[PDB]
Amino acid sequence: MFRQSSEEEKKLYARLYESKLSFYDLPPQGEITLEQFEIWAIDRLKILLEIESCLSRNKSIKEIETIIKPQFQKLLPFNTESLEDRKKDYYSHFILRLCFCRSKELREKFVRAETFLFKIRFNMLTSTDQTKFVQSLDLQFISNEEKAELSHQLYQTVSASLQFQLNLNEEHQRKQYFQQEKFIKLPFENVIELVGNRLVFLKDGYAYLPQFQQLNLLSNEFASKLNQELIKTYQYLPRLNEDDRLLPILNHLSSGYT
Amino acid sequence: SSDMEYYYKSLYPFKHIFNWLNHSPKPSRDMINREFAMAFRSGAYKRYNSFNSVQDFKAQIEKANPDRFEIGAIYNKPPRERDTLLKSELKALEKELVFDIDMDDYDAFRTCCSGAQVCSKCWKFISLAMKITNTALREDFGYKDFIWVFSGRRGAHCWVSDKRARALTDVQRRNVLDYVNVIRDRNTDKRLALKRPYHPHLARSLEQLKPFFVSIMLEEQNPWEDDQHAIQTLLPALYDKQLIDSLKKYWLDNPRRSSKEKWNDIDQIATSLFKGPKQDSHIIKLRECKEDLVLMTLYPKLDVEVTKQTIHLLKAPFCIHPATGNVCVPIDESFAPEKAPKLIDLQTEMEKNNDVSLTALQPFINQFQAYVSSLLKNELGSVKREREDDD
Repeated sequence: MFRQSSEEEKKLYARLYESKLSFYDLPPQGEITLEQFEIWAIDRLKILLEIESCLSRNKSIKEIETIIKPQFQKLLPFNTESLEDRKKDYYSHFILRLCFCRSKELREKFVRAETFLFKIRFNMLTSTDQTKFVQSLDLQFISNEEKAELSHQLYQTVSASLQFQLNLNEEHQRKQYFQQEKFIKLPFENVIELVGNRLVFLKDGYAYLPQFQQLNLLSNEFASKLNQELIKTYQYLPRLNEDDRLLPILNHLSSGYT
Repeated sequence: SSDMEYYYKSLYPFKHIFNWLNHSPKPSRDMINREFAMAFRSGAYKRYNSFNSVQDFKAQIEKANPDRFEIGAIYNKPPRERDTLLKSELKALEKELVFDIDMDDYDAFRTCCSGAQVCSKCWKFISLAMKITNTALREDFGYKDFIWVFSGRRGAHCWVSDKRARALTDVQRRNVLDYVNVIRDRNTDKRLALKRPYHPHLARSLEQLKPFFVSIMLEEQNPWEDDQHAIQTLLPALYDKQLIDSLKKYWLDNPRRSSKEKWNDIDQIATSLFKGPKQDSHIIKLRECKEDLVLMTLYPKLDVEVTKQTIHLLKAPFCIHPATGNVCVPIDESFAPEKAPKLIDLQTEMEKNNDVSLTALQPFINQFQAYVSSLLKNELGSVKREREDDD
């Protein structure tokens, strides 16, 4: 049969937003303006302020999504090819690190708001984008034999969840989906919130988690790594103090949360 | 006060308790930084005691001579040096995952005794609760290093000392408690909130408790022989209003039918009422209500305050109960409170023999020694496995 046969910064951000979401993993490079610094930080701050306001009002995920999604196109665009939007998102997050690393209360509030925004944006993805984003983060499925041996217990665990979360009222549909569903084994301490609600099957200190659940692990890893980075960002705040022109902006940004 | 001094100087097993709490024959932070609290006959209560060694532990408890002392969390720094620290600088690192069961929580269905009084007839509640809890700890969580302890008058305390169990955070402890807490509302005027089909924990617990429902609830205790108590506790667990009204009317016309008779009357009247194509669904719902009643009556009942915080303090093993005089001995599922030793009896036996091994306390000390030996062996094995994994 017949057969034939700075740029680096732009490539870096194209790589970082190929998945459409990021753990905000790497040091930015090059330059932006100070007006851009202030405005981008304030835009992300406004979105996170509304997220914290809705959570203090005890609104659900669907209501918060209805409230926040129109604001991305104005303040912080998502699901976009634009280099400007991608840099805006990345730099705004990194600025609010320096604003909110200063104290435990600020770190907790920033981690909570940013993790909830991470959850919202993850919900906006297609399943293919979610799979690719999870795989890019380098994030144990059980064998078919182990699934067969534990099939009764796993099906008893997930059958109600399949009906209520995936709307599979028919038992026939639930059985077919369960036949097609994969499960993850890990220590029970890692998914303890699902353990307290009895949403996972426990055996010998290991929790058995279906594939259609487990986003709390992703968001918890995001929150934990963000907290560790904020603790690190706190430790080298004395290097931030070499430029006086940034401190009034950060004080202004933090004043809205105090 | 003199009896307690004699007890600490002659009878208390300080060495085995030190090995349990220290997790090592030689001293470590698990004892140096562990908080202990002492309660006194004057009404005083002193927190933030900690001990450098078994000799220091024994000497300080003997010198203070409290009515009892309580065990707390392992800290980052010695609690006895709290005067050198700000309150925010002394922080917890570990504590044994502890569960507390009280007999008084079963007075909704107990009849032979009420309140803090106990007897072997009602302790089958605690025995079944211990059995279900042990099944959960071994099969679900994979724990092995745990032991049950009699509270002295009315309850049982399980002290889980597995390294993964000791390291649980407050959030993790609360979620574990929620996992094992099934009857989350003690009020009797509703059916349980449990979803269907059962989680495997609930199904296994129900199958373990089914053989004992008749003999204990319907026959031994027999709480529903009183018609008003049945109307207030048994009927609200049922799913249908017409069934409840029919049973209420029938029992008011035919009073003082026993719990077994009422349990059969439910089936008979439901069969009489729910004829037709929907009969199978009504039978299934009735069976669901009876299964939920078994769980409502016999499942473990727990004090959340003991488990929901790492820093909590609880009465230590082998303490003396101030009112009853019983020793807070280790126990197993075959225990009853009548088998516990007492301080006065142990003093008499020591006066007669002058040897702890010839007293009634020595089988319980043997149980605790075997538990400590197994705990230390598993700790050393865990350290070896961790070192091999690091290598």
